[PDB]
Amino acid sequence: VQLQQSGAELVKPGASVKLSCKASGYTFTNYFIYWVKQRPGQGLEWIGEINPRNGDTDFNEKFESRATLTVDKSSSTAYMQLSSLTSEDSAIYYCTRSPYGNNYGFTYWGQGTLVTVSAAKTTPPSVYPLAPGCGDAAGSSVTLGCLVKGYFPESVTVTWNSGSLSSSVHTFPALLQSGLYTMSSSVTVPSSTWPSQTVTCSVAHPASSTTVDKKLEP
Amino acid sequence: DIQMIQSQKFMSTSVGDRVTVTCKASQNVGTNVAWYQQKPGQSPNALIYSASYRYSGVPDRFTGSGSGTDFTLTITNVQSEDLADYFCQQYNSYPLTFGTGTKLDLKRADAAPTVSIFPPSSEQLTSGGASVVCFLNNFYPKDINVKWKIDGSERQNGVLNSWTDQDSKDSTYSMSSTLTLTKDEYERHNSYTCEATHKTSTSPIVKSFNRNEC
Amino acid sequence: GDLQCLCVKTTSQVRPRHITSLEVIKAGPHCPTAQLIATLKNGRKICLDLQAPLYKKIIKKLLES
Amino acid sequence: GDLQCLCVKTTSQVRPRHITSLEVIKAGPHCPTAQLIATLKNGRKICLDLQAPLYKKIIKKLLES
Repeated sequence: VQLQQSGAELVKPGASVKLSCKASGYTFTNYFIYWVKQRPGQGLEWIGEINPRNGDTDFNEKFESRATLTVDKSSSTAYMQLSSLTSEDSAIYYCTRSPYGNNYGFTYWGQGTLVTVSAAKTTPPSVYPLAPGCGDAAGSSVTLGCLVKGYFPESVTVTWNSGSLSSSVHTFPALLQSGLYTMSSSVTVPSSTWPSQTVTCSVAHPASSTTVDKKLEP
Repeated sequence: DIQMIQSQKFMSTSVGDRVTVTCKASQNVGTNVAWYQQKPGQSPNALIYSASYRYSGVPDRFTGSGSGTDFTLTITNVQSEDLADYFCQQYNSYPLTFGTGTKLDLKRADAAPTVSIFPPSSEQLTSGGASVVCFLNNFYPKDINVKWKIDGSERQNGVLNSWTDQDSKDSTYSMSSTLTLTKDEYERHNSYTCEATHKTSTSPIVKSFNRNEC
Repeated sequence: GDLQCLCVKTTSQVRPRHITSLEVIKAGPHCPTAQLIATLKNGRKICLDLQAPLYKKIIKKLLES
Repeated sequence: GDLQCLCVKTTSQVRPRHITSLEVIKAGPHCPTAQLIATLKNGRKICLDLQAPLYKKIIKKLLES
């Protein structure tokens, strides 16, 4: 990957958060770097640009104070702190690129980093197995879920058997429950052979760093 | 700050339709326009620049139009893969401005929500609570209502649901009916049934499990 | 994806009767965008703008001596 | 202060037969590295190394005409 990015996290209002961005090739020193946050509800907003060679910038006037860019020629690195948060700073940030230096659209982007503002009570993720059994289970395609609720902060990904059947994948959005979050996921699988093969849902929560994978059987 | 007025924000079309993403400029930018493609839950991919000139490795289907204050993005043939989001751009004056976005939905074979019953977790009796879920998937449209049936009655203490963004291969949503009940009231009742009233079937499709045996 | 684009930024000052070649390198696997490199009278390669009717006009000044 | 280098990757492995033309560009203001591009017989451009003595290997084979 050419434009990697930092981890996703939340912080308290009126604070400071430092980001990171790396690149690969001479396509750093010459090209102008750009930062943008995705609401994603309202839309996209521009923060500013920054020359890698010199250091001269040109931020947006509405969000100038809530911005600080320092480009280091260490290893093609680009950082951004935030001068005092509010509550509208809840947006996922990107480290974009452009092909003709500072013009002609935005080619490369990157994975991104999700940032929110609340500072509620932190809670590790709660994982619970959801299988049939005892009922009927008989059919052509018996689908199963894995509940991942009661967690804090955000950033969660669950994968079934590393990707046994990627067709028709399910990803149920997080619900704000008791200052925490409530998430769930499932996938479709043929009932051709079920009582034989082992299925484990791999749960990731890099915001608090916890991993729980449980075995599924009727 | 200039802003780019996008008249349409929520659209929907069939397999192979001509779509026109309406995007008009507040002040003059002069051809310095760009269109993008935001994949559901993914970074916006570079689509086309200057409402004419296409990037490297972009299909023939995409076509830009108009100049100055008026711009238009058109698309000839659409596939299951082309389902996503599309944004608008201008690059002539700093600060540079974006827009709002215009989503789309592909029209195809309509589905009925294949619901499955799920008994509460075995760990729920060692933590303090209850988790009864009826996972429903592959259905149309996104508008549905959740109902319950316990011992003939119903509860709505904490039924929190969430809809998925339709898959890029079937174009159908999915909902999960999460419950947050206590331990004592749960154990007392026996029969548990979840009702789902929709246009696909006159009577709500349920799936029930008995507290006995299980 | 080894090789990359051969341009950085556009040029303001444009001398219609001081240029020789105009390499119009279209978008490719290397550079994600098209290119308009011109060679000057003294042999100095520069990049130009696409959008504006630059070339539409520059061609004449090249073709008519 | 425009005009970026054409090469980003050095590379050394290549067919001494299937090739057309080769050029070496001096370390200019716009491009600081020693450029060494060669146009492929199929219609592509590739780069090379300085201290890798395989560039000479091909040159000779072309003068055999």
